[PDB]
Amino acid sequence: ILEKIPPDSEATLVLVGRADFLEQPVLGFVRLQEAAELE
Amino acid sequence: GELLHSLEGFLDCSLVLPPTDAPSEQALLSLVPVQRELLRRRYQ
Amino acid sequence: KVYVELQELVMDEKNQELRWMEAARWVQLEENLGENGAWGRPHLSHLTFWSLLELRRVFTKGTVLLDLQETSLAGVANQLLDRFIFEDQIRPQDREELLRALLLKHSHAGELEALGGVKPAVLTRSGDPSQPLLPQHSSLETQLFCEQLEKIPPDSEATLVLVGRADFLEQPVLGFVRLQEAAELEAVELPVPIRFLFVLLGPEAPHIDYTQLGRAAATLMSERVFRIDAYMAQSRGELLHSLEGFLDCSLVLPPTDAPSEQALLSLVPVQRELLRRRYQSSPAKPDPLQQTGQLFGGLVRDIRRRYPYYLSDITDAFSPQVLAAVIFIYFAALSPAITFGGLLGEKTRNQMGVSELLISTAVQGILFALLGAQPLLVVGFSGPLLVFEEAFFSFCETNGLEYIVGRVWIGFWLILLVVLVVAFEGSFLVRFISRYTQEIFSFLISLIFIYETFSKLIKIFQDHPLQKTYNYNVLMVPKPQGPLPNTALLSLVLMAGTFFFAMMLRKFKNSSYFPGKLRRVIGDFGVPISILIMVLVDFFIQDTYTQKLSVPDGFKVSNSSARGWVIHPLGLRSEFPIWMMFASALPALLVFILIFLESQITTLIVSKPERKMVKGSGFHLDLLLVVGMGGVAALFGMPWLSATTVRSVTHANALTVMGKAQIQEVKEQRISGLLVAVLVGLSILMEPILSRIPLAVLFGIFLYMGVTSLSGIQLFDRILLLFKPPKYHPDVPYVKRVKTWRMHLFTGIQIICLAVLWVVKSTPASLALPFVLILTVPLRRVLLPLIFRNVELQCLDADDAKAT
Amino acid sequence: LLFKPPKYHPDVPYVKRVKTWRMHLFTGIQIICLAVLWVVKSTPASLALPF
Amino acid sequence: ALGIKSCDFQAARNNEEHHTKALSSRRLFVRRGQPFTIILYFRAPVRAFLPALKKVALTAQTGEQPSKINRTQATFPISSLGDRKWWSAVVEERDAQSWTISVTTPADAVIGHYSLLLQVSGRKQLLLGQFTLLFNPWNREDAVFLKNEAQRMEYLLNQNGLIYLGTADCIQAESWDFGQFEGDVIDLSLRLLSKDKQVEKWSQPVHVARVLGALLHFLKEQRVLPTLLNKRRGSVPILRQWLTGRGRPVYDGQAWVLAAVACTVLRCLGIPARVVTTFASAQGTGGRLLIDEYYNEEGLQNGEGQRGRIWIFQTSTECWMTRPALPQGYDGW
Ligand SMILES: CCCCCCCC(=O)OC[C@H](COP(=O)(O)O[C@@H]1[C@H](O)[C@H](O)[C@@H](OP(=O)(O)O)[C@H](OP(=O)(O)O)[C@H]1O)OC(=O)CCCCCCC
Ligand SMILES: CCCCCCCC(=O)OC[C@H](COP(=O)(O)O[C@@H]1[C@H](O)[C@H](O)[C@@H](OP(=O)(O)O)[C@H](OP(=O)(O)O)[C@H]1O)OC(=O)CCCCCCC
Ligand SMILES: *[C@@H]1O[C@H](CO)[C@@H](O[C@@H]2O[C@H](CO)[C@@H](O)[C@H](O)[C@H]2NC(C)=O)[C@H](O)[C@H]1NC(C)=O
Ligand SMILES: CC(C)CCC[C@@H](C)[C@H]1CC[C@H]2[C@@H]3CC=C4C[C@@H](O)CC[C@]4(C)[C@H]3CC[C@]12C
Repeated sequence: ILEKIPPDSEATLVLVGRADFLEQPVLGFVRLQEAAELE
Repeated sequence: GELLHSLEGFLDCSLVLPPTDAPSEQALLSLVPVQRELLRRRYQ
Repeated sequence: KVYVELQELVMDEKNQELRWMEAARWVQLEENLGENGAWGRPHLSHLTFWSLLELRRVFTKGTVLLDLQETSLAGVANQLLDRFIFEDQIRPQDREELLRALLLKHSHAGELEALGGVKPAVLTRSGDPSQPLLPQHSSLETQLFCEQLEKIPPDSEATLVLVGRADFLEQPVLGFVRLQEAAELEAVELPVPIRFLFVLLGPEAPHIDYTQLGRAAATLMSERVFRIDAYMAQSRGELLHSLEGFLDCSLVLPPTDAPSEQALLSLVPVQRELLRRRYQSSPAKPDPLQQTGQLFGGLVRDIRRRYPYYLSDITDAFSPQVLAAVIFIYFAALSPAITFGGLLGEKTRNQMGVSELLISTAVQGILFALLGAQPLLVVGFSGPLLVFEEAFFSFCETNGLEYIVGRVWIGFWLILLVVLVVAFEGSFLVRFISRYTQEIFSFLISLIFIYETFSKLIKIFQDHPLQKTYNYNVLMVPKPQGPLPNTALLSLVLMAGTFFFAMMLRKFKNSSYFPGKLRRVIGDFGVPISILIMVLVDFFIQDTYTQKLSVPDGFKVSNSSARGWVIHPLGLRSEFPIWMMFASALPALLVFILIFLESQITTLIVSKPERKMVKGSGFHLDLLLVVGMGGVAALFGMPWLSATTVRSVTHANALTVMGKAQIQEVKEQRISGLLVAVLVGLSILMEPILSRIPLAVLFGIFLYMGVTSLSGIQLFDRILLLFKPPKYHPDVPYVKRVKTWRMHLFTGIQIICLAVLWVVKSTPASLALPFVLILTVPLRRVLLPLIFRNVELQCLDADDAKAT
Repeated sequence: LLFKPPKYHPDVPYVKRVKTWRMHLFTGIQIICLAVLWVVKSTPASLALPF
Repeated sequence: ALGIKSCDFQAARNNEEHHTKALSSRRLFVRRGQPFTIILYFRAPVRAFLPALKKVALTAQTGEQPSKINRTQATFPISSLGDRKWWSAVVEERDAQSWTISVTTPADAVIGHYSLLLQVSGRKQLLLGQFTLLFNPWNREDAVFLKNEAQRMEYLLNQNGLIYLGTADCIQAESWDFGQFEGDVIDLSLRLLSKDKQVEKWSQPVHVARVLGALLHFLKEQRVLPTLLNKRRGSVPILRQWLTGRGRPVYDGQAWVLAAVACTVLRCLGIPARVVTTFASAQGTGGRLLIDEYYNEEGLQNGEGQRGRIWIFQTSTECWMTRPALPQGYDGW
């Protein structure tokens, strides 16, 4: 996994969930100003 | 809007294989010649 | 099955009249119609995402006319527009324009060439087809399949899909019509009744290709499950349900910058499961060194591997590069044939001379090129073969036994040995000759070739030394008995000039000058041009003597008093011993070992995967042919021949084209070797041509061959990387993962092996060379691992130059 | 550069900013001057070379 | 046996130590005259440390033609004998597979984009990474040194400024976003400075300030248009529009923003700066100490105005450095 990842690679985290109290599905797309190692 | 334009361009180059009773290997390998041309200009 | 027709509303080019022209037809597989007027190839239907979106949206609010009581296109159009207006799909003022559109002449492929072609159009309010305003997209199917009817069952009912554009429309509209009774319409010329009608009309929109919309509708109708549901559908809801199940089991393939067959083949279970789910709710059902343990299995597999490629083996030779390679290899095989010939002749009582070696080199080369699995090998006489023959003549002259007859029995045992080894796939052991042994053998043989080339110049300098005083009247027949002025110096000049011209033309082949066509042409013809230039150079100096090529007078025996073109196995002058009729086995064993090792290692070196050989090499077939022709030629006092390394490597190099430094492909064909053998045989006939070619020119050619044979040798590179500071070392697996001193120690061990082999060669026991070479196979596997690690040996000794 | 296909001509100011045929014409006029000077050298009036 | 695997420039911690955290946590931004720490990772364990230390050297280059005469190229070894006041490097901590190296730069180094290169005896030059060098108000030997930490914060680290507008008796403070630590402001400022060909003088804050002030005044004269049009979002959009031509232009009724743009550029490069407003400024005199105002008999002014007028206010950029080329006592603002 780590061997197959090119060194100058950045991550995309796709979060998927089901919430019955939402009226409609919502999409949130975020591009960070710089790459971050979220804790 | 630019993200939407990219997504519509992505859908413009997406190929749909309908349920076809041919054997799976030939049905899938028939997409190679078609994906190739449908991606001739996308990656130029 | 079913037949489906798709027609687009188009304009003709001659009268500018809009009309209906069929665009594609479906009998399970889709056929498309090109602009020329012929039908493209039959292919599985692939749909675009936007077409299926458009079809779903227009079908959700569509107009269904189920079990409709009519049998005419005009009246079906009438009722369809009536239900369109009733459902408010179109305004009632549009009924006149759409009925006019639906009932024009429905033209077909039979009248495309009669007219001036078809162009896309939009029906406007005035009924005038104007030019579409949206950007045009030429058909992907007209660019991939259309660029170059008995299958319909008698009981099948056809489906007609009509797609057209009309600016007079708020939104695209869909009308799906099923007739109660299948009827023939004037729109379809084929004698099949029409059951379902698809009408898709509307105005130019974003993402709506009506050709793709009609393709999607026709593909949906050609689907068995949707067709079965549509035959029994009583409402639009059931058709929408079938379309929903059709889209549920569809496979969308997103774009990717790495199109591969294996990645797409990984989607087989997805396709099978989608087909299973689509048909689950339907009432219907869906319609080269391997030991084969088989006797002569390797030989048969080599036959099935190479002989299918026989047609390309002649057609691929139609290039001037092949002709230049023929000219190169003709001299490269003729001059060693002549030289060694007179040696055996001068050392074997003219019992075996040039005549016998020219004919044997010709016959064996012809039949090996016509029958062998690796035509790029050159069959000729090698140094080990000159030394063994002198070994036999010495033994026979010692023991009174005759020569020609013993060699007749040696070949007879050789045939038995090779049949035995091919029967049990003995040529499988050539899977243990790693790059270690191959490189050692190739480098040693190249060094021997260079040494002999320089030693011939040393000899001619010895024969005609540089003196203050000479005798001006020295006998010239057969050869000059005394030293001659200006001979050695002119020979050195000619050899150096030939080598320099050949290397300069080799550089010019990869150079940057002259049109890329002429340069390459001139580049492949480098060696012939150098030979021609130096031959004309020597020919214009009439006074100075230079040694030329010498060929025999005719196709006779070198000694008419010693033997005839054939040899009695039981004796020519005396009764041959019967023990020699059995003792001939052990020297036959030695000769078989020599020929086997030489030919197999030569095939291994030539057929390396890094040299772009995609046609395969047959070890068993080539060994069988070579040893068999050796044994058969022994029945006529003719020499045994083997696939020599230098000539075969030069043949492979001269048939290899270079890319933009990178090997691209190899001209794998049989014509070059066949023509080389033919010319070697005919060399006796063309004596005037060969009698004006100096030996010094051929010495320069030999030096060129010996130098250029070191190209792919990694051992040569590691020799060089011993005199290059450990910083300029190129980025290769054996450099970047092995310590520099470890690589140098490995190279030094190979140097020790090379020195041992070279010392063995210069000793009277030079027939032990094959055995001492197979003492490197042990080390590469047994010892080596004792002083090295696994990754080190993987990097240093790699099968295809891979980083493990 | 008069014998090299144009796709190889180096990335130099006198190739990029000047048309290939114009550059070859300039090289030709210099070659004409060279030939004239060579002819002048091989004549009894070889001391007129510096003029 | 000294192959390099990777080099960790440790951008987050060094940027925190060098007061460049607001710029990035991934790109190395360091201020000259202050040590920064990198980690060198080896492919194989280093058996003997001292001979390995003898075999390695580091090189720092800036610009397109680095040279030792321009002080744009420097080659220093890794040793405890290095000059800590000059380019130097020393291993503070090590294990078998890594070296923790503290690298210093001279307090008078040329600012800009730099490349750090490793040279291992008998090998070719290896690029370790890129870093950007700035002026250091925190270093006592730097020309832009500031005595006070509060003044350092206010005049270099604060992106939330106030431009004072209005009249002398009615001063209205307008909130201003200097935004000097935006991701492209440093690159834009260095690109603008690159139009000056005296790269050897980029070590001098006076030369850099003069060049950037002249160039920014030229850009203001080129890009500010004659008369929402008055909606402002700080200095950074104005700088982007001036340098690239894209964005909302600034009109002549807000030409006072040149001072704020210059302050932003100077602050991003590491020169302490503030925006100063002078109310009732007599502009256009050429040094003459007289202003002529003409009024008609109704107490009003007829034309468009004289060349020398008393402006209601004028903004100006103040900046902090020493003045080595000037006589004694002119250091400061
Ligand atoms: C003697 C031959 C003709 C003489 C008259 C000369 C007239 C004549 O034949 O044109 C020459 C030609 C002009 O054509 P042009 O240069 O446009 O054509 C390119 C040329 O053939 C390159 O060699 C090709 O690349 P490569 O190398 O194959 O990879 C390249 O192919 P591609 O990859 O771009 O598609 C071609 O496009 O350019 C020269 O070679 C200059 C040396 C000519 C001077 C020769 C004077 C002795
Ligand atoms: C007869 C002469 C002596 C021969 C025996 C010499 C035996 C002997 O001493 O070997 C170890 C020694 C090690 O030298 P080492 O590689 O450490 O030294 C590098 C070498 O000199 C490069 O040529 C230099 O490149 P350049 O000049 O800057 O471009 C490089 O410059 P730089 O990195 O300092 O900047 C040098 O560091 O030499 C070898 O390189 C081994 C193969 C040498 C060749 C082996 C024999 C051909
Ligand atoms: C052809 O072979 C015969 C016999 O094999 C050679 O004749 C012999 O020549 C040698 C050399 O002097 C001597 O042993 C005798 O003179 C001959 N022996 C016999 C038994 O005849 C003859 O020289 C060979 N010819 C050529 C051209 O090589
Ligand atoms: C591998 C091939 C060559 C077979 C091995 C050779 C042995 C087994 C055979 C082959 C031909 C045989 C010979 C054929 C004919 C004769 C003539 C006869 O009056 C005496 C025996 C004798 C002389 C035979 C001896 C044995 C022999 C030499």
